[PDB]
Amino acid sequence: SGFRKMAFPSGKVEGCMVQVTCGTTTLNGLWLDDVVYCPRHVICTSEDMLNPNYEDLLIRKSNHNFLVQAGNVQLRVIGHSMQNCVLKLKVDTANPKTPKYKFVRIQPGQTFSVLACYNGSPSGVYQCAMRPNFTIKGSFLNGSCGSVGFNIDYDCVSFCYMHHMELPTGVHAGTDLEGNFYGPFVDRQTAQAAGTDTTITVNVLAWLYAAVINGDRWFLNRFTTTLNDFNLVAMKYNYEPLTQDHVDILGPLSAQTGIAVLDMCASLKELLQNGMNGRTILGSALLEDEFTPFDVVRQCSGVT
Amino acid sequence: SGFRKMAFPSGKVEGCMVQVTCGTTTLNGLWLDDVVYCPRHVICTSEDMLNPNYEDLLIRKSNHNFLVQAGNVQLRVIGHSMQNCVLKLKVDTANPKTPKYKFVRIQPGQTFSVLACYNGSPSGVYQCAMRPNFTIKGSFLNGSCGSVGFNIDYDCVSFCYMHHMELPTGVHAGTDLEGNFYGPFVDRQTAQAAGTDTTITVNVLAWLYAAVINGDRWFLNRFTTTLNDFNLVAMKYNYEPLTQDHVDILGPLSAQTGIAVLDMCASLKELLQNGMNGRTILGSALLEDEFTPFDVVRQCSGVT
Ligand SMILES: O=C(Nc1ccccc1NS(=O)(=O)c1ccc(F)cc1)[C@@H](O)c1cccnc1
Ligand SMILES: O=C(Nc1ccccc1NS(=O)(=O)c1ccc(F)cc1)[C@@H](O)c1cccnc1
Ligand SMILES: [Cl-]
Ligand SMILES: [Cl-]
Repeated sequence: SGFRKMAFPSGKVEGCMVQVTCGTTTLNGLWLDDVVYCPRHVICTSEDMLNPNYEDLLIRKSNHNFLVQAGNVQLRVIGHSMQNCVLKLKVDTANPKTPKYKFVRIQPGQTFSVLACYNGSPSGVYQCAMRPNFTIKGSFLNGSCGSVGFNIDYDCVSFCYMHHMELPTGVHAGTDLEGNFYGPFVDRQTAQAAGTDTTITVNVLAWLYAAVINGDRWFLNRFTTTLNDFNLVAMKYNYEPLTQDHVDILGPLSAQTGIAVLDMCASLKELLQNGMNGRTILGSALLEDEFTPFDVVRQCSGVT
Repeated sequence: SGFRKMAFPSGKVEGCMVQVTCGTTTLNGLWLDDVVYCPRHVICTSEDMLNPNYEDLLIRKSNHNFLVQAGNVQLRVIGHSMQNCVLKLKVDTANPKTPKYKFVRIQPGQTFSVLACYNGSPSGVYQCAMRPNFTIKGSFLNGSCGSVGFNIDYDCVSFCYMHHMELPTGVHAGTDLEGNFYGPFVDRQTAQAAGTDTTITVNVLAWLYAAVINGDRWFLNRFTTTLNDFNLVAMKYNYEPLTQDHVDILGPLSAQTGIAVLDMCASLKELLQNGMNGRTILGSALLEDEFTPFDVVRQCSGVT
């Protein structure tokens, strides 16, 4: 028993973290095979960030201007290119620590682990969710750009996120490993604001299932509801609309607990309408939405 | 910016996780040099756990009865011994992945990362605090015993905890790496209950400092207080008594924010006496105490 915001073991990703320097800008890069992936704003100074024309800026740069360092050893850059908002530095040595990997573009509501890095060195690992507004609520400082988000399927690392920027509002924006930003964000020093941060309803429900599995069932009531009625309540509280796909995905949790999804929805509806009244669920005084139904099942079954 | 319950990168500890089987009991072991450390209840069946005489139980066991497996390779056990509540299995091969390590017995209130494991395979990593009642609020299932807690100082892993048991109340008990349990817990299937779970006041204060650093200062008031007056309030709310040592340890945080410790204490006093009134601090609706002043400083400065 017990329920924690649990990140994947980060060792396979630590083996890929390198330091990339271009001019006076130092950030993190991901070394997989003979390619180092990093944010393209490595070629900019804080002056260039106001309005950067990256194609023109990249042209004033050559292979020898990109300093890649894996630990204390210097990598030889034999090629460079811009794929959307990431630079791909071809090095002459394949990473001996490259794990089985994939680049996947995750959907909003899905979760992933972040290995926060500075100067190509890992400092910490935490669990995150891609918000419905395509931002993440991470912990990133200056020098953290190039820190990656990932998932692990037994021995295959699915790289899903690369850190690029913090918005003036304190939330984080970044790209997938092909350089495409999640959301409408651009890698420019300009006024950019995130949309409404809605709550991932299916995840809150999965976490109510985890709470019940873990002995916390004070919030369970004698009522039920319908998808349309529950969604009328969800809409008002800025919660994501719950679909039949979400009900289906909650099936394994519903089966293990013996609680129908619409019954759990009625409990959620009363928690929204009445609050927690000073009580906690899984040691939390608010409704947690950064655990997918897959995360709950994995944690409550010991998936290694 | 951003503030997360951030665990240490777990790679150095993944390289040490092995599977230990004795009879039909399978748990995790820590392989450092030519020694595998694991909980001694590996020699018990669920029948023995009612009242185990471990010396007598260990005597009916020989080196060949301890099956150690590092990944898919079998380790040869050439010696075995009982140190308090841990078995130390001498193997014929030193772990090539042994990092610089120490065994440290942490103090209540201090934090550490746990690499939860099943069958010698890591499944997740999360941050924890040793509660003032010597329990931990972890996420551990059957098969997780032998999962370790650690801290990292640049390249040295300080192993501080080994998981042994879950109490009937859902919290977790375990030992340091010398086999000594934290608290009054014994490795026996008997009625054991934890004491009062008090709140780590210095950690709540460090987290209020992190909140302020990260732009959240709604809770900051025009009042101050004294150590004795603040402690009168802390006592009633089952908060740990705040000492001058705690004030000193909060010095670096107090200096960076320009907020005196006793001023932060007065804000804490009003948060205890009045509640959060539906507001959040660092996305949390309760006072977080699982971040030491060192954790806040490290996270807010990027210690790798
Ligand atoms: O976004 C950051 N800073 C920042 C905050 C707010 C406005 C502007 C900047 N920096 S900037 O204009 O140079 C820039 C813009 C877009 C981009 F993709 C990278 C850099 C960046 O230094 C950072 C720090 C902390 C955690 N993550 C990222
Ligand atoms: O403590 C556990 N189970 C349990 C729960 C409650 C009462 C008894 C037992 N198990 S027992 O009597 O066999 C035992 C007792 C002491 C001990 F150190 C190891 C095993 C153990 O299987 C476990 C599971 C889940 C997460 N951590 C540990
Ligand atoms: Cl820059
Ligand atoms: Cl057992």
